[PDB]
Amino acid sequence: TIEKRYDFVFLFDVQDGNPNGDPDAGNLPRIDPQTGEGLVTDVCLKRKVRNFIQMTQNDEHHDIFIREKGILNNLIDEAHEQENVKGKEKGEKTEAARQYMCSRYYDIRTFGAVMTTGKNAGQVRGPVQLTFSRSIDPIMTLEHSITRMAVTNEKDASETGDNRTMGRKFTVPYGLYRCHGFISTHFAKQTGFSENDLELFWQALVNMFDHDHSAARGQMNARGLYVFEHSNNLGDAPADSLFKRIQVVKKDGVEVVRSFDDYLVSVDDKNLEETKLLRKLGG
Amino acid sequence: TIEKRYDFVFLFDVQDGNPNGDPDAGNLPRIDPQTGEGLVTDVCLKRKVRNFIQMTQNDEHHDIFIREKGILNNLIDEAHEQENVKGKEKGEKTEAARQYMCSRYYDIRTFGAVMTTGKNAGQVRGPVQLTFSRSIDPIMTLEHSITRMAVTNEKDASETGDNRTMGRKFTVPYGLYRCHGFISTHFAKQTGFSENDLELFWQALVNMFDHDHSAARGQMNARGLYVFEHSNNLGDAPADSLFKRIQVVKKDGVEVVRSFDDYLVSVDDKNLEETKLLRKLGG
Amino acid sequence: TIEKRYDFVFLFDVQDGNPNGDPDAGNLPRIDPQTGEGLVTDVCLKRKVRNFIQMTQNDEHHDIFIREKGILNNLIDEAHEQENVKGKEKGEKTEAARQYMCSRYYDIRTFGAVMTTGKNAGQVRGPVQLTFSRSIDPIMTLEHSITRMAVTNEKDASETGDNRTMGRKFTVPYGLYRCHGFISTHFAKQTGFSENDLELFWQALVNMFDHDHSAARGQMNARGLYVFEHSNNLGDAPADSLFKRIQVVKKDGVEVVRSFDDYLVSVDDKNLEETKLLRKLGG
Amino acid sequence: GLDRNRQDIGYVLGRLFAVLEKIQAEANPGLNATIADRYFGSASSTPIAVFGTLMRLLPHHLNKLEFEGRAVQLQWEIRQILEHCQRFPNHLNLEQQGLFAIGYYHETQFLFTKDALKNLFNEA
Amino acid sequence: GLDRNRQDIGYVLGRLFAVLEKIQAEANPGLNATIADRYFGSASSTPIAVFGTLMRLLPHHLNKLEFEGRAVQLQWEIRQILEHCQRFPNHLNLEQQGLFAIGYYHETQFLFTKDALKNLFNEA
Amino acid sequence: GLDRNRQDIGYVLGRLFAVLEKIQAEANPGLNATIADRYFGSASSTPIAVFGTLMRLLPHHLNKLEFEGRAVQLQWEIRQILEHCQRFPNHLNLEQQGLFAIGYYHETQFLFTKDALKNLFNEA
Repeated sequence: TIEKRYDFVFLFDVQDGNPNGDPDAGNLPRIDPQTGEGLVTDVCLKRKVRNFIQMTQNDEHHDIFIREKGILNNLIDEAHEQENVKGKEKGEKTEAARQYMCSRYYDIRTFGAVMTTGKNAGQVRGPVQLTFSRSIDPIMTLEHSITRMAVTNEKDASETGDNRTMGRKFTVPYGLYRCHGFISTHFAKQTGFSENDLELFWQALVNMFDHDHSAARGQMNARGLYVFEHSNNLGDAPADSLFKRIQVVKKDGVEVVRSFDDYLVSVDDKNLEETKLLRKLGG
Repeated sequence: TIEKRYDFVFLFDVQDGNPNGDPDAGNLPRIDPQTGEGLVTDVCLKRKVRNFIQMTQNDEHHDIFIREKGILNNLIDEAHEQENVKGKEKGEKTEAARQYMCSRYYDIRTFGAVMTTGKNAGQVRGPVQLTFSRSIDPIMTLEHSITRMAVTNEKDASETGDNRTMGRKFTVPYGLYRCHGFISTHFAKQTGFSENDLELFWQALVNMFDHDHSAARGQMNARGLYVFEHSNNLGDAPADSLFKRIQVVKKDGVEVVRSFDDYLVSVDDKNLEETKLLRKLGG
Repeated sequence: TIEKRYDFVFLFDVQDGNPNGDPDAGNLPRIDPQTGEGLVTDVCLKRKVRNFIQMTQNDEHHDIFIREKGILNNLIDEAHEQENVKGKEKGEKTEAARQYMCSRYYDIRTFGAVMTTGKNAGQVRGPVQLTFSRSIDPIMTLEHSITRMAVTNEKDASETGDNRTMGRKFTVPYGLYRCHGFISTHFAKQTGFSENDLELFWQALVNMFDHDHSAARGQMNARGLYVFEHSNNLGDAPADSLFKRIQVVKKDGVEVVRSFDDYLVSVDDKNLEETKLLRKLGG
Repeated sequence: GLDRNRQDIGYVLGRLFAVLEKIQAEANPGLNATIADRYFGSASSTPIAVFGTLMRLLPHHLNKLEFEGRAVQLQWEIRQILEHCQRFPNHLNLEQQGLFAIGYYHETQFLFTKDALKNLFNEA
Repeated sequence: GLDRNRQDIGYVLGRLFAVLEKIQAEANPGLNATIADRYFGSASSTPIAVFGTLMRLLPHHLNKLEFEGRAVQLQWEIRQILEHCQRFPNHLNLEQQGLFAIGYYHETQFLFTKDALKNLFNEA
Repeated sequence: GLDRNRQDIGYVLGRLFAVLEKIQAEANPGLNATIADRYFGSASSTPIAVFGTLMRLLPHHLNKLEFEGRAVQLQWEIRQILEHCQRFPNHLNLEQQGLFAIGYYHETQFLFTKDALKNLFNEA
């Protein structure tokens, strides 16, 4: 199990596409109404992690719990016919289920999970957690309209001017986004999260987006990944006195931002080096 | 089935006419409201290559699946009459349907699609994806008004003169447009994208335009096409560290660009030879 | 139908008068704002060719679509009643209407039209297309004002002392204009373009300006038209190389251009004619 | 009812948007498409983005309107309404965002009335 | 709401465009078509191209106008406007795009006022 | 407002033309004819003939001016305006015709000042 404790900051941008769209507000990007800033819900980025693993590992001891189309209760029940068929007599039978699940599915071993639907198999908080991530400076969504040559059905058999209904697509000209991530240790000891999993996880973060290109998203990237490393199971210094040392600022010259050259990144390493560590990953 | 993932940069210039269509709400070339730059929606470029296929091969295993008068529901339904999909089941129905559809077309095999309208068939994601393109330097629209020799109809405007209504023809004096594209092998397995198909794609881009003209479009032509290929199924370097290798700059002593001569192209291959191949196509 | 892909470069000059009248501002020559060059709208060229054909041939299968005063819907309904002899399914009815049209009017086989405005008849595409033509060198406008012998109407303006109908007849001391045109075989099959029709087109160009004189218009003359003939149905070379084989240079000695002698035409065909057929049709 | 000169930004912007929508409606009679879903979401916070862009293309709709009286009347009306404003704000407070909607709906109610705009124009 | 000196290029250009439209309209009555409709979007996008031609066109309308007092007052207003601006810009920004329409509408409202313009001439 | 030394042909030549206009207008109170519009389009098109002719026109209007101090102030200012120029270009592109009109209208307001030109001559 990991014998340290990690806190890290993450910096990623978007070029010309909807990062994740309101399931209700049509499909337009998620923005903060009062301040007009962008939002990227965590589950989205986490799901990208899971997809990356699905493509890369494809064996046992790295299978993934959530799939494109599957029945959850089936996965629970299948675990219920392992060796411990009833030997734990409902007292830790659920606990044995937790141990087996966390033994197989890397998803559950890393992020939290809930398996109490049918024959309840437990709960795990999850050694790794991530925050919402939002835009440094306001963004403006450019609605579009596009057209399809041929009609889906025959119900609108006739073709007129109002026919060939357009339908739309949304984009964002530019942005930038800050992510804050925490790694627990004491929670890690429970589900056997191991150092090797952590190494895989960093490689997952740095190379996440190249392996995920759809029609809507368009180009995205990874601008920075900085990791602060504690020196004790006990929290050496609080969070903010860490995070404020990595300050990103709009440059003065431009009023409207369009590309990463505009922004400026500043890393502050005054005296944290005495116990804490800072490692650079993004660049 | 294709193995090595690819990335490529595309450069095409519109000479004297509406390069992309009117936004369907306010009829002009597509324009950035703020920067003054110009955009062409990717979908247009995709449809151009679809047309070129429809006029080039004309064979089974190369049908196009969206034609000017096709109706999608009947095309989906007829696929439900193949022998394989005769006796199957809920999941099996859909899976066999996808297999057959990908078997016969090329549009589907290369770009994704949605096949859930009537008797369902599913979705595909498409190994090949393209982004929006953007103009290097701001474009300065021109609007033109022209007359019609005779009345459109023996309508209320059956009067002798047509001087009351003329109609307009927008245009653009010149520009360049830059586009990015990705080829991902991880999906080729799910659809059967094959090497011959990729060769068709490369041959298609360079000759997409000459075999397609119209009054409104006016002259267009393609200048640049550079392809990087990776050595292994995992990206050797992230995208941007590559894309910065290919840069175009407005000439030093020119205030307004009026031809391809004005711009200047430059290529970077100082170290790129690690495990990556730079094939030069456009010129 | 057609046999080989065809391309052509076209030149023509004006000694005095208004080549095209911009209805934006008075009747000034359509001029490029920034560079001070004069655009000659293509639709003018096409109208001139239609007028010539209407003048000479005057036979069935060569009727001209857009006459002086013709109301279009009468023609389309006339065709539909003609093919109410068919009186059959809507798709078939529309296609038969297309066929009867293409059979009848030289314009339609030569260039498309949106007939579908009334009783639908479809969208032809046309296998011959021409681009806008722009002055090789900056134009020179010399406004003029003149006097009326008599007042237009018996109104308050019927005072002898004050005359205000100064009139405006702009002109150009000299110039030239360049155009590019494409003939794509494939589209013919939808419309059945024939060899003879193409031949009459070739004839109509080199002999056009003689049959179109007007007071406001003044003298014009075509200098040189060149035709590139493609070796096989697919283009052996990109259009750009072929077009830029032909060059026009202002004479070094002159600083102001007033005559054809002030310009020099350079034609080069050492090797790019290896499969192309260059015919120096005129000039 | 509708305040003539409530003068708080949201209300006047809402009236403006409603008038533009009605213009779009009569300009293209054979249509059901509404700029509503197009730009309420934009209008609430950052009108500075959307209002000017729409204004770019109002004249085309206005000219495509067949009848001269409606066009000139609506022209005078929007001239009246735009008098109150002086500058497109970039951000709005919550109450402003709501009052924008209230103004939109009051303006729509007033416009759809049978002859009120006719009377006001005839006064002009 | 007609500021006299806003100094924003958009506002002053909108004033200028309103002046141009009103001059042309008063010049000849029998014309429904408006130069404003044909030029508005291109002008607000970029003023150089449209404005050069408009300047060339102005003298014809100015002289052929029947009544002298209107001519002199219109020229005077042109003078009262042009001193803020210096040179036609190559391109516009978004807030400038909006402020252009604002200035145009404000000046139209001022012009429709019956005598105020004559007054402002009188104090000159 | 204006600039003494914007240093481009259109601005300065329009200043020149307006100067000439006011000289001839003031020298003849009984001068109803609007010579301005008579040559304005001409100069905007091309000056190479019109300004040369106006130069020989000048001395008559100069002498028949009633007040001589006005005249001497005029040739003074003429000296400063013409010193910036260095040649006549016959052809005239559009943008500097725009600057021509700009300079005209700008320096007209300078002309309309009650006592500024006298002052400018006073420090001379």
